[PDB]
Amino acid sequence: KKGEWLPGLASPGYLTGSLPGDNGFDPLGLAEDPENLKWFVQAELVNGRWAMLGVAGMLLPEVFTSIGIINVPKWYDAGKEEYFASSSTLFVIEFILFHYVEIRRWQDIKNPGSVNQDPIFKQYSLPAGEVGYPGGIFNPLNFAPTLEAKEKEIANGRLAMLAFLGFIIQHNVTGKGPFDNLLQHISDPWHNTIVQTL
Amino acid sequence: MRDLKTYLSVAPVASTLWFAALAGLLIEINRFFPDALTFPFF
Amino acid sequence: DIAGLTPCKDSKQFAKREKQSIKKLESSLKLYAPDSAPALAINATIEKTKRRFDNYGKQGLLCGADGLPHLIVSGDQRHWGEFITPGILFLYIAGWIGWVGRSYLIAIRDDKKPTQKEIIIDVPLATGLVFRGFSWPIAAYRELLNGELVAKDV
Amino acid sequence: LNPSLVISLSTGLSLFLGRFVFFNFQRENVAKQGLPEQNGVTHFEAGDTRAKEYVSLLKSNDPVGFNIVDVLAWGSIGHIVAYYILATSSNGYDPKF
Amino acid sequence: DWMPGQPRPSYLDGSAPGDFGFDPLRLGEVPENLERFKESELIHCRWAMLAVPGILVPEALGLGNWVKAQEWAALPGGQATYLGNPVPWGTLPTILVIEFLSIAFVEHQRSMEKDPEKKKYPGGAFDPLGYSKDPKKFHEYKIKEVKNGRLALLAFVGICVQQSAYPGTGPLENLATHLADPWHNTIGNVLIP
Ligand code: CLA
Ligand code: CLA
Ligand SMILES: CC(/C=C/C=C(C)/C=C/[C@@]12O[C@]1(C)C[C@@H](O)CC2(C)C)=C\C=C\C=C(C)\C=C\C=C(C)\C=C\[C@@]12O[C@]1(C)C[C@@H](O)CC2(C)C
Ligand SMILES: CC1=C(/C=C/C(C)=C/C=C/C(C)=C\C=C\C=C(C)\C=C\C=C(C)\C=C\C2=C(C)CCCC2(C)C)C(C)(C)CCC1
Ligand SMILES: CC1=C(/C=C/C(C)=C/C=CC(/C)=C/C=C\C=C(C)/C=C/C=C(C)/C=C/C2=C(C)CCCC2(C)C)C(C)(C)CCC1
Repeated sequence: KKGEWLPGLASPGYLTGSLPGDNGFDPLGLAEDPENLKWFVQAELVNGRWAMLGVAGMLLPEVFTSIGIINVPKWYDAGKEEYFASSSTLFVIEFILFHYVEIRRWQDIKNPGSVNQDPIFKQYSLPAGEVGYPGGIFNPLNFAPTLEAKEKEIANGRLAMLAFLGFIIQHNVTGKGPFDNLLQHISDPWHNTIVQTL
Repeated sequence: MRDLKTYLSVAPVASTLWFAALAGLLIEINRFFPDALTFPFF
Repeated sequence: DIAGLTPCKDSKQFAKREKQSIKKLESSLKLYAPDSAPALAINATIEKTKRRFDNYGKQGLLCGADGLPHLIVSGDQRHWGEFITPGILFLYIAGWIGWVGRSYLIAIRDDKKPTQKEIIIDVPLATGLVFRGFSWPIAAYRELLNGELVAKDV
Repeated sequence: LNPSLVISLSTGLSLFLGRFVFFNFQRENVAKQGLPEQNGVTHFEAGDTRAKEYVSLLKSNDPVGFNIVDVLAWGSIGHIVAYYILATSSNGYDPKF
Repeated sequence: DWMPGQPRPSYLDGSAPGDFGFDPLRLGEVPENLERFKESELIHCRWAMLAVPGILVPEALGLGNWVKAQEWAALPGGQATYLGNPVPWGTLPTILVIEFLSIAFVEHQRSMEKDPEKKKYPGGAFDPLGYSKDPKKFHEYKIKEVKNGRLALLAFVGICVQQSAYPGTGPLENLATHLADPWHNTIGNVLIP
C-alpha cells in the first residue's frame, strides 16, 4: 500500500515504491526501462520546480495588483513592457548562463558526483547527495531532504504543472489572467464556467 | 458467444468497423468544417 | 506578394469566380419554388459557397492570375497553415499509427503462433496499445537513445 | 604591356621554380606514383609495343636531371601564365565595388 | 579537462601541449592524422597571432579597418598606402607575383622537411635567444603558445563574423558600438534582428 492512483488498477512492477510521489501511475509505460525512469525523474523535478516558480510569478504579482497594493503588469503582458536592456540582450544573458548551468547539472545526471567541486576555487565543494538533490551551498538552511519533504516537493510540482497548464489555456480562451478568472467565477459559478466561456 | 466475438476480430470485419468509424468521423469533420485548404487556427 | 501572387482578398478573378459560381447556382434556383426542398438545398449550397470563399480570403491565402488559392510551402511564416502546421499534425498521426502497430507486433512476436494474432486481431491488446501513440515522439526518442528501436546487425 | 617582357619573366620564373624549387617534390612524387600499369604490370611488359618510355630523350647532361620534357612542361606553364597576365591586362575589365 | 564529467578519449593522454581532451568527432583517431593536425594547428595559431595584431593596430591609427585596407586592388589603377604613403609597388599584379614567389617558396620548405617534430617546433635559426634551453620552460612556452594561438584563432573568427554582422566595419568600431550601450547594442540584435 503505497497509494493507488486508480484503486482498482494494480501498480506496475518497475515502479517499486522507493521513489517519492510513487502512486503506480504509468499507463503508457514510458518508464518501463529503468534508464527512462531515471531520466524522467529528473525531468519531473525540473519541470515541477520551474512550474512552481512560474505559477507563483504569474499569480501572486497579479492578485497583489488586483487588490491594490502594487501595480505589476500581467504575466502575458510583462514581456511587451520596456526594461533597462534590450529583450535580445536579456535573451543572450539567459542563454549563456543556462548553457553553463544546465550542462553542469547534465554532467551529474549522466555521471553522478562528477561536478560537485568548483573549478575556479578548488575548495568549497558539494557534499555527496543524490541526483536532483545537490547539497552544500544549494541547501543553506540545512533542511532534511527526506521522504514527505521530497514527496511534498513532487506533489507541489505536479499541481503547479497542472496550474501552468490551466493558466496558459485559460488566458488563451478567456482573454484575461488567472486571478481575474477566479473572480469572474466566484461572482457566479453556475453561470461563469468553461461551459459559459466557450 | 466467444466464437462469435472471435469472428468479429477477424481482419475484414475489424477493418470494416474501423474504417466505417473512421469514414464517419472524417465526414462529420468535413461537415462542421467544410472545405478548408489551410490550418486556420494558427 | 510572394512569387508575383496577389492575396485573394485583392484579386478580381477570385471575386469573379465567387460571383459566377453563385449566379450559376441562382440560375438553377429560379427553376424551383421558393418553398421547395431543392430551393433550400441550393440556398444552402450558395451560403456554403460564400462561407468558403470568405474563409479563403480571410486567412491570407495567395491567389494567382487564375483566381485560385496557391499554396506556399517554402516555410514562409505567413503561410505555415498551408503545409508545415498540417504536416506536423500529420507526422504526429502517422507516427502514432506506426508506433502502435509496432508495439502490437512486438507484443505478439513471442506467441505460440504469432500469425494467429495477425489475421485475428487481439482487440483487448490493441485497445491497451492504441493510446501509447499519444506519447510516440517520446517513447520512440528514448528507444532511439537506448538502442531499442533498431535491431542490431541486420 | 610588352609581350616579350611578360613572356620572358613568366617563363623564366616558371623554369626557375621547376628547376630549383619545385624539383625534388616533383621527382619524389613521380617516383612514389610510378609508371601506369595494367594487371599489376607495366603497359609495355603486358605487350603494348608503343608503351616503352623514351629514356634516350630523357637523357640530360644536367647535374640534377633537367631534360627536354621538364623544359617543355614548365615552359608551357610560363607561357600560359604569361598570356593569361597579358590577356587580363588588355581587356580593361573592372568590377563594381 | 575541457569538460569535467566526460571521459577522456583513448589517444589523448594529456602529455601533448594543449592536451585538454577535446576531440568529440575523433578526428585524431589516427596517429598520422593526429600528428599532422598538431603541426597544422600551430600553423593556424601562428598565422592568427600575426593576423590579429595586424588587423587591429592600423585601425587604432588613421588607417581604416582591415577590410578597407585591402581595397585598392578592386579598382584598376590601385595604389597601396603603407602609413599613408603610396608605395611604388602598389599594383595588384606586382604584389600578387611577389607574394606567390616568396610565400610558396618558404611554405613549401615546410613540406620538404618531415621529422615530423621539425614540422611542429623547428628552432635552430628560429630560436636565436634560445628559449628552448630548458625542456621544462620550453614545454611551458609550448602551452603558452597553443593557448595564445587558440585565443587568436577565436578572435579571428570573431572579427570575421562581426564583419558579416556589420558589413564594412572595424572590430574596434564594433567595440565602441558596444561601449555606447552594452545592453541595447549586443549580438542579440544581430541574433534576433
Ligand atoms: C584548423 C585549426 C586547428 C587544428 C588543425 C587543430 C588541431 C587539433 N586540436 Mg585544436 N583548436 C582550434 C583549432 C585547431 N585545432 C581552435 C580555434 C580552438 C579554440 C576553440 C581549439 C581548441 C582545442 C582544444 C581545447 C584542444 C584542441 C585539440 C587539438 C588536437 C586534437 C583534436 C583533433 O585531432 O582534431 C583535428 C582538428 C581538425 C581536423 C580541424 C577541423 C576543422 C573543421 C572541419 C571546421 C571547424 C568548424 C568551426 C567550429 C567553424 C566555426 C566558424 C564560425 C564562422 C562559426 C589537434 C592536433 C585537443 C588537444 O589535445 O590538443 C593536442 C584539445 O584539447 N584544440
Ligand atoms: C605569445 C605567442 C607565442 C608563444 C608563447 C610562442 C612560443 C614559442 N615559440 Mg613561437 N611564434 C609565434 C608566437 C608565439 N610563440 C608567432 C606569432 C610566430 C610567427 C608565425 C611564431 C613563430 C615561431 C617559430 C618559427 C618558432 C617558434 C618557436 C617557439 C618556441 C620557442 C621559442 C620562444 O619561446 O620564443 C619566445 C616568444 C616570445 C619571447 C614572445 C615575445 C615577443 C613579443 C611579445 C612579440 C610582440 C611584438 C609584435 C606583436 C609581433 C612582431 C614580431 C614579428 C616581427 C616577428 C616557444 C614554445 C620556435 C620553436 O619551436 O622552438 C623549437 C620556432 O622555431 N615560434
Ligand atoms: C515548466 C512549466 C512552467 C514554467 C513557467 C514559467 C517559467 C513562467 C514564466 C513567466 O510566467 C512568469 C513567471 C512571469 C511572466 O511575466 C513571464 C513568463 C515567462 C510567462 C510548466 C510545466 C508543465 C508540465 C506539465 C503540465 C506536465 C504534465 C505531464 C503529465 C500530465 C503526464 C502524465 C503522464 O505521463 C504520465 C506521468 C504517465 C503516462 O503513461 C500517461 C501521461 C498522462 C502521459
Ligand atoms: C523543413 C521543411 C522542408 C524541408 C525539409 C527537409 C529537406 C528535411 C528533412 C529530412 C530528413 C532527411 C529526415 C530523415 C530521416 C532519416 C532517417 C534515418 C529516418 C527515420 C525514421 C525512423 C527511424 C522511424 C521510426 C518509426 C517511428 C518513430 C514512427 C512509427 C514507427 C516507425 C518504426 C516507422 C520543406 C522545404 C520540404 C517544406 C517546409 C518544411
Ligand atoms: C644553355 C643553358 C642555360 C640556358 C637555358 C635556357 C635559356 C633555356 C630555355 C628555355 C625556354 C625558354 C623554354 C620555353 C618554353 C617552352 C614551351 C614548351 C612553350 C610554350 C608555349 C605554349 C604551350 C603556348 C600555348 C598557347 C597557345 C599555343 C596560344 C594560346 C595561348 C597559350 C599560351 C595557351 C643556363 C645558362 C640557364 C643553364 C645552363 C644551360
